[PDB]
Amino acid sequence: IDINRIRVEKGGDYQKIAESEMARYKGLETLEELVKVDQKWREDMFKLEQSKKESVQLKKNLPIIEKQALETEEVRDKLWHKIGNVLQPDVPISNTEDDNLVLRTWGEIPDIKVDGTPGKLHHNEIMSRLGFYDSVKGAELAGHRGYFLKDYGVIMSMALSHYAMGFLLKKGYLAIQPPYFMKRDLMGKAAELQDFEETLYHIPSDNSKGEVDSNSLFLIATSEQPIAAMHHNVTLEDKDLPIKYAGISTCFRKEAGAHGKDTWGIFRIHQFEKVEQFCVTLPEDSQKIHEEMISISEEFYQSLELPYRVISIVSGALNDAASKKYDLEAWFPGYNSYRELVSCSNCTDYQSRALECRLKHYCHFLNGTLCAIQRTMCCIVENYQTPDGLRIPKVLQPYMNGVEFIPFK
Ligand SMILES: Nc1ncnc2c1ncn2[C@@H]1O[C@H](COS(=O)(=O)NC(=O)[C@@H](N)CO)[C@@H](O)[C@H]1O
Ligand SMILES: [Mg+2]
Repeated sequence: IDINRIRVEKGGDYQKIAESEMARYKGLETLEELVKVDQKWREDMFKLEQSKKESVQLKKNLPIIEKQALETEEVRDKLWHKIGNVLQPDVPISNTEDDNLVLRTWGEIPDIKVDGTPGKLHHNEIMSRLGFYDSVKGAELAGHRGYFLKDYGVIMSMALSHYAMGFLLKKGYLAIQPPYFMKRDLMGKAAELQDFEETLYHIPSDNSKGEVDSNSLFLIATSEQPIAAMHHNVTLEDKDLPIKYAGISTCFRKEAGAHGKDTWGIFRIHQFEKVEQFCVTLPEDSQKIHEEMISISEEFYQSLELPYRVISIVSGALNDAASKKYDLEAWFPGYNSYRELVSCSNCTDYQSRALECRLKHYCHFLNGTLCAIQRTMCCIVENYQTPDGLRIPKVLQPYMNGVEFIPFK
């Protein structure tokens, strides 16, 4: 009796998905269909268990049950990807970003009142007056948002990368530079569906008529994607992990949904560098490591003396993989606001189950920005500006051969 009535256990999982999907403001539409296909998959699986282990020529009904079950097994698995990860209980339940929960704030806001004068400028106005970047000729060669890095733009970019990578290595992180493009089947298991339409550049195979074949390549939007897919069909023991990765790479993003938004300077671009945190933990250690990864990012920007605030993103705005995401918004005197510099998410076993990173039980994947070089430079520039030039943060001065100040060209 209770054996068949164990459907309470299966119905209890559908309840947790329903509560999370409602908090994501997804309307529980894809969920109601997944419940029906799951039963029909259980109906087809029970028929496929017709072992026939003992003059019946039923050997023709066996291929009919196998292929028909796979036709519904792929339809059922295609829906389990559209369902978002179950949110954690302390996630703000709201559909607008104006309800993002501010957790803590560090640093006093500077006295710069951006008005277009040399004493208070926007990041693009300072960097263009310092010969940092070239967007006129960069857009001529690569289209909108294209740019060159020049002079101390390259020097500060290299200095900030060394200080960022060294920051994680001193905390026991493992340095890693991944491939900058991935194949279709691997990228599909690491990136959301919206990433393909909005973000990922597509390099199709020759003579494929531009279609997405199995040999299609996609440039990485972050080192999170190749480092996550790096654990494909990998089993790890409790003695092997936790693993902390210090990823560094260039990032390619189409920004197709950010049309017209932030097009001056190098705040939002198609190509940028980023030093990344990626951690593989036990399910028990996931929440403890998530708070560690965000405090490491807090510590990094405290040493840059950039005021910031750490907020928790609302439920209706999260990606499908995040069970909870923390954002570090640093102070930009130009925009007179806090602007996003670091995202730190606890994805639990969303991608690891897709990638079959077994421990059925799976590992928990977490990712977090440490420093997006190009955008952090925009924040450094707006805070360390003077009417006579740019000041260099003390932590970066050793990496720049000792320079303390840069005058306007
Ligand atoms: N188009 C862009 N141009 C410049 N910097 C960007 C761009 N897109 C994102 N960034 C920077 O990169 C950070 C991380 O981007 S994210 O997609 O939000 N998060 C990730 O990629 C995670 N893997 C954590 O790093 C952002 O907070 C921002 O500082
Ligand atoms: Mg983000």
